[PDB]
Amino acid sequence: NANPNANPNAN
Amino acid sequence: DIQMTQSPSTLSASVGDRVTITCRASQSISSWLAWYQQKPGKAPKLLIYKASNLESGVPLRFSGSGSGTEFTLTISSLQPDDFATYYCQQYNNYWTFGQGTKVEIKRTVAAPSVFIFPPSDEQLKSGTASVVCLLNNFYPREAKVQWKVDNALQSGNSQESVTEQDSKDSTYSLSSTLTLSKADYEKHKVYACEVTHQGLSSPVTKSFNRG
Amino acid sequence: QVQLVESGGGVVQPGTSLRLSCAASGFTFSSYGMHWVRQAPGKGLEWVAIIWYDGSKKYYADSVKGRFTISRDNSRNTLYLQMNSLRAEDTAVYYCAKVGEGQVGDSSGYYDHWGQGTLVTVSSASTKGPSVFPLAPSSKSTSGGTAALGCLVKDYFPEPVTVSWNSGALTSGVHTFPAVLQSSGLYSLSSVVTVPSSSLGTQTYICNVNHKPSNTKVDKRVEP
Repeated sequence: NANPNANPNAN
Repeated sequence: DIQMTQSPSTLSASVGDRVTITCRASQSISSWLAWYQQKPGKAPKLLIYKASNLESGVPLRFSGSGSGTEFTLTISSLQPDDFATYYCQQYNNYWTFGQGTKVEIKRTVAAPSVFIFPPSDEQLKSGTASVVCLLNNFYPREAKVQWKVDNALQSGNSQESVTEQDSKDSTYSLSSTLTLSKADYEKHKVYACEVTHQGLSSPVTKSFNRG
Repeated sequence: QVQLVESGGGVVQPGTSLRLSCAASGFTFSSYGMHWVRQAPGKGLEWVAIIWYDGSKKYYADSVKGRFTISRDNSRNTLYLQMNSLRAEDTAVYYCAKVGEGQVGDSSGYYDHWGQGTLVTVSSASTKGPSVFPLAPSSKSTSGGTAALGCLVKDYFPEPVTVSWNSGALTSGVHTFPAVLQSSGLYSLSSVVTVPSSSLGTQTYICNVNHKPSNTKVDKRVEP
């Protein structure tokens, strides 16, 4: 299940 | 959701004061708390993120402290640019804002001047009657206006609006409009707006008889 | 420096749909997640939606779920919000917001930059200019004291109106109040000025009311 507050930026 | 509650919702302060705003989360949010400043009609601007990290360029008088569920924003010495509304925001699980804390200018208590205006002949010839009650240049903002028609307290048929703090004397002003149909206006004689306020020894009543 | 410019707002009827845009510049747009946040008139900030840098994940506030869709075109540095089945309570200033960098490892979603916002007004009202009525000074008055007079600017749509007194020459003591939205869908405000009770015989008082959407220009003399 996905964390909505995971990092949404490019790596 | 994770509910964010700020305390107080309004704070009156003077330039040079140390000012602290509290923000509590209903669930633990670790360090993931940010603070923003907003002025009327402008976008918010970031002050602090990760509870205590000052955003680059933000003045050093701003700081933040806390973890878990209790957090503070402190302005070490308040400046004129700092009168504004401040929001906290958690970004631990989804994204939610506190309700805002307005930092207003402190001044001495001021009684309103009260005025009542009957509806105009030009308006009446149209089918509606608007009765206006003005409370001019008072402080603090909390005031009670009650409309009595032939000494019958009114409810549900008035709206009010209040100005921001005056840039010269830091007071508020308040408008209250009572709206009745032309027919209903003509069923009654005595129209009164009654004002209670901390600057008034006793309630002030301003009234007319339409004639 | 980061720039975020929203557009697309305006007056729309309930039940219609509308797309908002946010043009980004001064940073590498395609490397950042973005959010929309909104603010109803006189209210607090409300998170609306988030989109990943590559569009691969989106989340929405429960209040807009199933009605709003966030999207982006990285080749044009533009963020979008598609709003379907609009309701009165969607009326608000809509802000686009860049995700702040954070320190390494941090949970995400504070906003280091915000657009100026675009106002969406969901309403069935038609453009209508105000009626302007006198708030005439009291005949009981106060001998050599202060009297209040004003203008009631009633039943107009949409916002804003402007009010001046005696063509801008009269400013001290003026209060123009925020409009209130009535049950009818129309707005109304009052503008008042306090003046020397003695000058009521001498000086003439006129409020200048302008409402650009209806091309209304009114000058109303207010006398006892």
